[PDB]
Amino acid sequence: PLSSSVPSQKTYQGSYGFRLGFLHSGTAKSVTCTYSPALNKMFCQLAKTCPVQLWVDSTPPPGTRVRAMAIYKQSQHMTEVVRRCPHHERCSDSDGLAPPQHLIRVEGNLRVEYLDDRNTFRHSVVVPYEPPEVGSDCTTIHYNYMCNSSCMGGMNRRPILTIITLEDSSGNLLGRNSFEVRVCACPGRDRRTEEENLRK
Amino acid sequence: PLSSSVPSQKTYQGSYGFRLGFLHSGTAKSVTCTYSPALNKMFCQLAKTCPVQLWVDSTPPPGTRVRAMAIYKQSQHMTEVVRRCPHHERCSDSDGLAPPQHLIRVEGNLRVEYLDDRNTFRHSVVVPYEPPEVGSDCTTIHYNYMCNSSCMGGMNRRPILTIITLEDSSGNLLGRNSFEVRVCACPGRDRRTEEENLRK
Amino acid sequence: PLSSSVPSQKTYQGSYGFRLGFLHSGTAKSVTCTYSPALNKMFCQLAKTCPVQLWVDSTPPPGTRVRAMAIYKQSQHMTEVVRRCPHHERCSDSDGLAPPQHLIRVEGNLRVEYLDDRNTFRHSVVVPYEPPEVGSDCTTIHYNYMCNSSCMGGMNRRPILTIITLEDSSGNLLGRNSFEVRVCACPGRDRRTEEENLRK
Amino acid sequence: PLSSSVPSQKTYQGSYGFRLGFLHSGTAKSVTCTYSPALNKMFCQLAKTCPVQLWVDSTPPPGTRVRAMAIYKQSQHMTEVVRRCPHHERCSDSDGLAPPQHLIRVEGNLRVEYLDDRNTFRHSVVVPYEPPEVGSDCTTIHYNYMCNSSCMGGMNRRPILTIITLEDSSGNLLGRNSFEVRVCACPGRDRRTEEENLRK
Amino acid sequence: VLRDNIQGITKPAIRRLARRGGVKRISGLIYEETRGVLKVFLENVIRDAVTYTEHAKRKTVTAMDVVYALKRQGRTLYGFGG
Amino acid sequence: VLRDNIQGITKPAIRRLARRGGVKRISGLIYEETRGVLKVFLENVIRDAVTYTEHAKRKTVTAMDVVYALKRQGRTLYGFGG
Amino acid sequence: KESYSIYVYKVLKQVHPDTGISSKAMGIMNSFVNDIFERIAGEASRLAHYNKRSTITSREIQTAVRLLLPGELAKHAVSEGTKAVTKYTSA
Amino acid sequence: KRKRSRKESYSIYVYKVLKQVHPDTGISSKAMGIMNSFVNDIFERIAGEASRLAHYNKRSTITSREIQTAVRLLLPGELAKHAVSEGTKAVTKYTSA
Amino acid sequence: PHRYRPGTVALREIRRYQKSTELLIRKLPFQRLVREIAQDFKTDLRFQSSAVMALQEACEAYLVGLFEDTNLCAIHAKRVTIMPKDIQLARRIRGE
Amino acid sequence: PHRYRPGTVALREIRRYQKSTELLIRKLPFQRLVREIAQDFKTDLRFQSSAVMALQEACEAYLVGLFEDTNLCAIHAKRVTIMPKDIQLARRIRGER
Amino acid sequence: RAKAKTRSSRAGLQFPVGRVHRLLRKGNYSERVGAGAPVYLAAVLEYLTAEILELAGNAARDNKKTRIIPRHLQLAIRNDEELNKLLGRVTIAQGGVLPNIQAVLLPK
Amino acid sequence: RAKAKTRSSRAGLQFPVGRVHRLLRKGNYSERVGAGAPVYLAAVLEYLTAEILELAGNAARDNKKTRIIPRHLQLAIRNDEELNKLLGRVTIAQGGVLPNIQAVLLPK
DNA sequence: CCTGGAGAATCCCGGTCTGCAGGCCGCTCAATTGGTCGTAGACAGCTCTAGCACCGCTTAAACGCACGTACGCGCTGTCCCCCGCGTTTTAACCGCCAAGGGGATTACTCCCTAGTCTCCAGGCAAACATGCCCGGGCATGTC
DNA sequence: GACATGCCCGGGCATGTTTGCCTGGAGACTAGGGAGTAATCCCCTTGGCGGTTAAAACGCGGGGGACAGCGCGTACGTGCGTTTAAGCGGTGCTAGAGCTGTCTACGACCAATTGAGCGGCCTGCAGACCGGGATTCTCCAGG
Repeated sequence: PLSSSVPSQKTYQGSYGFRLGFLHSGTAKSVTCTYSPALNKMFCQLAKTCPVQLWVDSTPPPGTRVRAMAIYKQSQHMTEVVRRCPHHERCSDSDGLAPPQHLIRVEGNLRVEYLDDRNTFRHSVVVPYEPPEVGSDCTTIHYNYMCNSSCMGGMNRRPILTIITLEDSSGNLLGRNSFEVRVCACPGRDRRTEEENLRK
Repeated sequence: PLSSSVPSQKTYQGSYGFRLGFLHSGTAKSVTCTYSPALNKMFCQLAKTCPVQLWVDSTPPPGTRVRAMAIYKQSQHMTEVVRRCPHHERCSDSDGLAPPQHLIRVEGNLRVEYLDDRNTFRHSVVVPYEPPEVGSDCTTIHYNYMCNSSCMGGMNRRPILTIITLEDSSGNLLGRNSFEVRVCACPGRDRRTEEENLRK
Repeated sequence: PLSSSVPSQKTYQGSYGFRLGFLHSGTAKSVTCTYSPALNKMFCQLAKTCPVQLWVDSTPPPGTRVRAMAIYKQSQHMTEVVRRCPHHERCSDSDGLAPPQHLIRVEGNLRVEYLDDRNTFRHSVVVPYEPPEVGSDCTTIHYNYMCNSSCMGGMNRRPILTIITLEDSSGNLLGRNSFEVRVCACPGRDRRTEEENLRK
Repeated sequence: PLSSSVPSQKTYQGSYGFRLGFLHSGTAKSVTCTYSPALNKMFCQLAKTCPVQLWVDSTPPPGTRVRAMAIYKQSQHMTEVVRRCPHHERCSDSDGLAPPQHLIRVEGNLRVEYLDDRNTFRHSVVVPYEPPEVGSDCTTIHYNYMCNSSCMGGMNRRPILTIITLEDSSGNLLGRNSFEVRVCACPGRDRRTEEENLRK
Repeated sequence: VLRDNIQGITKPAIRRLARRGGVKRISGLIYEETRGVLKVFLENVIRDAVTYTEHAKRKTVTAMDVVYALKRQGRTLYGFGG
Repeated sequence: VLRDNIQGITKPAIRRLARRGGVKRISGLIYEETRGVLKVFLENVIRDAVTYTEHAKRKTVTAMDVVYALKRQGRTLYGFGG
Repeated sequence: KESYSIYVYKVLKQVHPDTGISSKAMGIMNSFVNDIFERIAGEASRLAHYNKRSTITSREIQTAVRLLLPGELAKHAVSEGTKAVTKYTSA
Repeated sequence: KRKRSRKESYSIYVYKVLKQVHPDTGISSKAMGIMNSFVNDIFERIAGEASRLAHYNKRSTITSREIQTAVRLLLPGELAKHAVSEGTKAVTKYTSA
Repeated sequence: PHRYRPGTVALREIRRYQKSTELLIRKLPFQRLVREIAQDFKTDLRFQSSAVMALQEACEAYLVGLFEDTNLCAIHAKRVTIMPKDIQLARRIRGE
Repeated sequence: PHRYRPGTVALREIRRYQKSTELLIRKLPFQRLVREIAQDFKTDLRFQSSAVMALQEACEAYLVGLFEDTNLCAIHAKRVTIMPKDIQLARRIRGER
Repeated sequence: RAKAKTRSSRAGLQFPVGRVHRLLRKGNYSERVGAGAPVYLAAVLEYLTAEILELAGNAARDNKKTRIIPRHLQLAIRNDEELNKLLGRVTIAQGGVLPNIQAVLLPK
Repeated sequence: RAKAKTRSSRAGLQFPVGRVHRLLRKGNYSERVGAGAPVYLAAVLEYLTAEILELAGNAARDNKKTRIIPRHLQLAIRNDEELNKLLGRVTIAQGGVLPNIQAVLLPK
């Protein structure tokens, strides 16, 4: 369907200097996830793990939460709610916590909440914030995309943007950041080929 | 869903020598339709024309009708009903004569009928029969397929067999013929490729 | 719309040696009608005269008629009634005798009969047969095409055949012939191009 | 038919400084849409996206609506109503929101309205207003033209002007802006062609 | 004002004319046939001569008018000018 | 290079020409006399036609050269120009 | 060269609308128009020379028509020629 | 009170040529009038034919060639030979003089 | 008595008139004939003395030339006397 | 057997040729005659295909008109057969030669 | 600068007056040509042209032919007494002759 | 200014070259006239004039006359078949006819 | 019937006389001739192309030649009537003369027409504008 | 890593309208041709009288036109056999036809001066008349 509004994507670090971070995976044929700094674009497979680090200059107060939402990068398609294609919406692959139609899913977190906004029809996943553990300067969250970028009817080869927002108890905005995503098959191949044209 | 049976695809010419024929189209990159005798397989585009000739040793009586039905060629998937994928089943491309979920259609013929069997759950389209001129040796019918063979969820890159059956005014079986089909974006390129693959 | 049947296009000169004849026009920029024997194809402008001679070894009986009906040369489009385009169907250019939707018109003949078949929805024009005047060897009929071959919605660049049938009073077939037609803006320029391509 | 008056095209920014804007697309031969600042003219295809920005110095009050209307640029054709040709008026391509005979449409927006004036016979589409983002400086609307400039019977190779007017809840004129449009098959090629001619 | 002047071409006059032509013996029916031929000749020449006189708007037929009238009929006349 | 082509005007050719003129009975000496008259006529026309060709400095005789040759002899010809 | 084939055809359609002309029959008419033209233009030239005058008026052509055409055809031709000039000067 | 207008005739040259063939022979005015009509006649024929030669060939000037060809078309064979000879000498001498 | 045979004097006149040049038709009877024919085309016309002489010289030359052909036609028919039909033939052969 | 009496067949020929319009002299032999006469005045002379036809139609029209007058002269003498005298007389009366 | 009118239509004639004005003024027919001279001659040529075509058409209907041919022009010129004088010495291609047979030659 | 010299004197002719030049320019024969045109024509007219006068003088001597009259011009023209053909359609005033009597008419 | 001599009429020659035409001389005006200048029609070279010339084979309509018969032309005789030649009588033409004035011609002045030059509109052909179709290369999922 | 599959850009055709060039007509001015008037006066019309040739008239009689008859030869008609003109090709290239450059040519004007035309006289040729005679034509005896 179509939404009545378009979420916000304005980068906002906030008073706590919020910024994202990613790992340094390789580019082999048998790789599940890998991030490209030059492109700010993540390359991962369908339903696999996607570690995303949360860097902050100071520790937000307790009760802070982290939300993740996807929208179409192109403006004309923003009003369309980014959901799983009709095929991957019918198949039986729900983990018991994520609805069958949500694209993004957070694994390894029992306190996760999937929201289907009644006023905007948007899909989002929210998890409480936790300060970094001993020996790390950033908190890590694991996401999961349940549809390839080329899924007809869902994304339909249209690149998307994963909007990460740091929010408080009342849902206010403490910080926001986004990055392009490309859920595909064989991601190391693409990141290698993509970076070959980068140097050219 | 799965059907409770598998339609019989055994060729049956009947008392009228019912057979099929095709044209001699080339293999241009994007030729609308083209048939390969070496493979007994049709290559056409989605929602485009699909000429099919009808050969008979004697003119059947009036009221004779021709029905068409689709099944999977692979025995592992014959029990699955050939339907449009969940995506192309939701889009708005009905010509007014054909239901949304049916895969096969007939263009140019006003006296067409579409059936959804209540027991076997199979789909089908029926059209009356017409004899050719005294100088010609076959009558041509033009169909339309509303999904690519690679439609995930629907055919899912699984070859299908279009079973044509000659029937009387009451629906009794007079004849039956079949042929493989591939709904793709580049019919000629694919036919030439598969034919070359037959040598290779 | 669509028709319920397809007319016949089988050549047949009959007992009276029915044959067609055309003038020997040139190929200049100012030519309005010109026939190409090498192609059995006529080149003419919209609404201009198109003489068609009728040659017979012997004089048919009285009451014989001559019918002219156009059909798409391609089989998949035969069932579609060859009519004017939605634009030239709404414009006010009727001569009082020909309906607004008919493609072919016969000028200078009060006994003309335009038939919009109720059972087949086909368009056709019929005129009685008359032997050649004193000093002539053939009878000449003046036709008029009211749409270019490139009229969108109507013919849409699809070739057409002009079926000329000699029939008696009861409509029985006495003779039949046909020849392709191309209604364009520059008959001379187009015949040169097509013919020159035939010389190559 | 012919209208009784000619809508005004004079640019009027108003109290809110209403001004339009466009993107910076390339000139690929078959680019779906592209704008030429030197010509103040848009080049797009039939039924494709057409972004249009909305610049304002201050946020208008709530209830403000944006209307779009088309007229011919040539003075000897302004009195004619810009409608779809008889061909594209019959084809079944209605998106459920727009009537069949309307040239302009809006995609992505759910609260769109189409008007057929009773006194002037002019067509138009209306949508509410929305303010930009915090960091943004304009709001973008996406229109859709449903006929090529060469559609015989409709525009018939004649240029047109799309007048955008900012109106209140009742329809009073708050602002007005316009820009020439060209619906063709090769927008990029055509823009380059016209711009190259503008060099002279 | 004047009538029956064609008879003025007396019989001996027609004899002398035929003598120059080598005629040795003439029949009585020649005199009536000759007067008919002579009249047709004068009518054609006089009609054309008067035409040139009317064109010039003169009232007296001069020699040049007769010379021109005779010339165009395939018979040129020397001596009287032209 | 050319000789005795005058004999090409066979006797039947002279008959048909005389037949169209109303002749019913012809004598034997008419053929030899006709050829003599034909040559003189054809010869005079050719000499005039060639004379025009020489003045035009051409090496080929055109239809107009024959028309002018005939015309001046009181033989206005229609059909081949004028 | 310029030919009268276009006008000789129109004149016939005003007399016999249902009849045609052959290629040779048309050539004969062209020679006829040129012939009659030279005679009238030739005689009219001598009339102006005989009277010691330079300009060729409608009178030189009128008189040339009488000298050339027989009595019957001359009067009909003079009637048409008089109306053509009487209308032209009057319109 | 003019007495007479000015005329022209070849009576002076016809009288001169006569005394070149017969120095002791006269000529009457009647015979003289015949000669004047002869000179004017032959002149109209040559000038008339030479005019058409330049017209057919699309020339606008009358040269000695048009007159030479006109003489061959008008005069018989014998008289044409001598006429062309005399004309050739006049133009030949006039060009040298 | 003394007299000649028919044909003698008639032949002697041929030698006499063929040798002379004067006119053979009376003058005054010819003038009234010209005016009787001229008045049919236009009345009140006048003639110069030379104009009438030009007509006589033309008429005699025409008739004389016509009798020469007429005489040949009579000789062709094995006759000596000229008949009206002899004149008609000579004229017709000459397109008159 | 059967044989049309003399004169009957000639009458049917007079009507046929007077009604027809085609040429009566064989085209090729006439074309050689035209060139056999022209060579005496100038060699290497070429003729257009239309120029030869223009000569033939003029010659046939002349001979036909000559035979018509030749026929009347034979009738004047109360003969039915034309003889050279009839041709010579007709050509003499018209001043041909 | 009013719109132009073809001088032929201005006189109700079908033959071109402009052409006749050029022909009469060339070919050395005179030093000067009057404005009314081409109009007069153009009408004369048109009349004579209509007479032959009119008579020729009737000759064509006699043979029941839907087209005029050279023969039809001959019969029209020789049957009409006046035309036989204006065109007495003219030779027409494929004109033929009239079916004239002397009475003395007929059988009896 | 030098002592002029008549053009007829340059060509050695008796007829006038200046007069012939005028008559050629006028009379509507052509638009232009060549310099050698009147000189050529003046020589032809002078030759034909000498042929008639020469034969005429001899005809005058035969009749014992020392003065040419129209009767002598006639006899001289007809005695030369070349001039008879050139003037085959000319009537000479007071010229008469030749004394020709058909042999069939003479007695015996 | 043919030839020769004589008579009669016509034609030709020679001498004398008279009147008009031809030929020459003188004077005056316009036309021919000289000698400049200017513009372009015609010669000249050049090229493309059409139409003519040459040759061949095949079909058969047309031309040759020979025989048989008859209508046709030619010569002859015999009427007979029409035209010629002659003398006589009557009529109109020729000639010379004179007068009247109508019409052609010339000279002078003035007004309208045609030629010359410049510019606009209609008909015919090529270039530009624009939609539709096919192929190549890359992007991306599958094995 | 190799293969399988779909979309975007570029290239090129297909199709309709705009722009450029040639021909005929319109508009305006200048110079000559034509028209009109006034006048002269040459030439045509008309009438008289007398002289006489020419035309009209009547008569006789011979020659030519005419019709009718008979002979036989040239011509037409028909048949079979031979010839070559028509037709329908193919092939080559000469010569017609058109274009573009350049020059010698004629038109045009003005100035100078001789040729040609008209008017005015005088002698020789031609014509006219009369007488002589040489030639031509016709009829009467002789053989």
